[PDB]
Amino acid sequence: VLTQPPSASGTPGQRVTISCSGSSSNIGSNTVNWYQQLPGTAPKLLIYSNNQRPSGVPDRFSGSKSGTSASLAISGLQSEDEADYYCAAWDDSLNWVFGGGTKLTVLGEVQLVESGGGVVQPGGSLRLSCAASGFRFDDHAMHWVRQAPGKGLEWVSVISGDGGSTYYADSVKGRFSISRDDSKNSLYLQMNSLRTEDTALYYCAKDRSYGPPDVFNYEYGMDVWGQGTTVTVSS
Amino acid sequence: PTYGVGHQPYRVVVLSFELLHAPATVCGPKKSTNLVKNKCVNFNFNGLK
Amino acid sequence: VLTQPPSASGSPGQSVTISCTGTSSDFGGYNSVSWYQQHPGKAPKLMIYEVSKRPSGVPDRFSGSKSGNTASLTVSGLQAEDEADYYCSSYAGSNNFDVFGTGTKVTVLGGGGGSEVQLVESGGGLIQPGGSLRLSCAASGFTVSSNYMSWVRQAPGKGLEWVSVIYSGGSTYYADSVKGRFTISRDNSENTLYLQMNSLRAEDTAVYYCARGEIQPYYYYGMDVWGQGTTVTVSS
Amino acid sequence: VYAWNRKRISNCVADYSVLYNLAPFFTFKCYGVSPTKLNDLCFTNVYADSFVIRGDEVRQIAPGQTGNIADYNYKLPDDFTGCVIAWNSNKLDSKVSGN
Amino acid sequence: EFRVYSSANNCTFEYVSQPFLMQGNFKNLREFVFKNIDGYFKI
Repeated sequence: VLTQPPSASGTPGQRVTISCSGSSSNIGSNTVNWYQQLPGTAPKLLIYSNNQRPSGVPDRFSGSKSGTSASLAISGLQSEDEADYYCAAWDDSLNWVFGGGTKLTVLGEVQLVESGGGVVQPGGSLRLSCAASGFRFDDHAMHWVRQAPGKGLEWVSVISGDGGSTYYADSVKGRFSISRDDSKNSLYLQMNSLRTEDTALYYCAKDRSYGPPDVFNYEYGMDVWGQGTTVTVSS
Repeated sequence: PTYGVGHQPYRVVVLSFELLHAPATVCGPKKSTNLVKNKCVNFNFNGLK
Repeated sequence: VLTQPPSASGSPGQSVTISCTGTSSDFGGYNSVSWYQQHPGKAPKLMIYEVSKRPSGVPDRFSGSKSGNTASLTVSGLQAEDEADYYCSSYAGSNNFDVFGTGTKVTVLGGGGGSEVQLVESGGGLIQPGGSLRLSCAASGFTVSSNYMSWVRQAPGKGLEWVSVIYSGGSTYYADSVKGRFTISRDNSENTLYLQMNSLRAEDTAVYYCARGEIQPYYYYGMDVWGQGTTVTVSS
Repeated sequence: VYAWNRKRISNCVADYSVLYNLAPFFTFKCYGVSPTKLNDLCFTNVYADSFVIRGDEVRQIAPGQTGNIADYNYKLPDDFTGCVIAWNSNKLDSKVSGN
Repeated sequence: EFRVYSSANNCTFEYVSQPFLMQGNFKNLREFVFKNIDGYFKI
């Protein structure tokens, strides 16, 4: 569980400070990850490991981990910085807890596309596919980060680049089966025991680490996202 | 060099701690403070609270 | 899961050059791809363990160089009468079973280990479904308590797969097929080393093979000696 | 891993916050306490033990676990209150000349 | 010189202090009080 302002505010010209509070079991023993998502488009990585920034992210963002909470700072925000900010942390209980979202609104190359959605009969479901184009699938881990329309994001499952031990969430455990194949870049996620509470996008998120994000508590992050399909079971 | 991650040279260093019947030496950063003028304030000089 | 050709019979001994694709990597760490010649009846025999330096055996099968992402075992010019199955090993990642491949019919014609150390089994004729049956591979030669041995099962039609790996004295790892229902227990350190069934789930009908050496992390070990298996013949 | 250092470091102000910016580490899991609270705990002497293993073996280094390196070269009992700091060094420790 | 000792081991403590701890009828009298306190040696 992570506490984050649901919808903050701010004025142009000056700077704001978005915070994310968490216990010492998840933040105190790991690193917080800040993700930025523009309304309408796919999310993207903003700050990883609380010290470094991706090549696409400019120096307009900064993060600190003073204590057991994370603090964001945007020196000189503008209209382009009007997006949703999410906090993510890997807890020591084999889980990946995400934030709620910060409505920081102010009124003045490898493709990772996946598919396999569509409305199906309740109770059962189909397989979730994913693909890429020459991105060294063996040396990268994959995550399933779904996002309900209008709601926040949450982590479903994670497979390491080695293809051995994989992890599931607290609600999708048992009735989900994630695996890969020796063929080209792909990822097969079979779902079972559909309870109709699965209206989301199921982002096939690409990572940069090799093993599961439980042993590497300082390099784990998340690479560029991919355009996901809109699966709406609706019972 | 022309390999992938997972079978690369990874340097792992552990820092084992111990507390025997001996005075401790490596405590950590001694966070000090500034110097204020004459005023009724709290002092914790070398543990003297 | 590996990629192997279903069969190979055209141009016998001239352009066969079977291999095993589906790696898409650099064979993990130690590039040691072994080739096993499973023959009906007696136990299989090792043919080659590395890309070169073939062991003491037939000298007309060598040059197993790793081209692209697959080890192309040059088999041309060997012979024109053989009925066996060639299996390759790869995917040397940590704690990853099922390193064998699918059944590749390399019969060039189709129609047309004994006294080394020891070879003994239990002879499980008409095994009752469940219970606890013990199978041993007592070896009067090499030590059965110091070397790294393994247990591999195979069923009619399906290929081999790693079923049990046991280290010197501090590892009792089990395969993913049993997922816990199998418990390895070592016998006396100077007599033999046996196994335990522990309430099989009607899937242990395959025949067993107690190998004195590991399969994926295979070492020279002087010589590769196998032993004949026995049919479980479950009656579930 | 068969000849690993046992550096007995003492008589200094152990500032673990500086270690977060020395080298690009890839693992900072500390089993004992939190790094924020570690800077306020006194100790007599710290035993630094370094070695080199593969990536897939980094998970084998735990306070009690089996493995090819976990119980054959360096084992940690169920009392290790330190950290398992590790990082990749594939920039100067890998040349094509025979390793 | 090294004629004092003849072997070595895992020395658990070593101090690197730089300053050394040391006329017709004007001699020099120097005294050093030592104790066995568990905390410090009290030199």
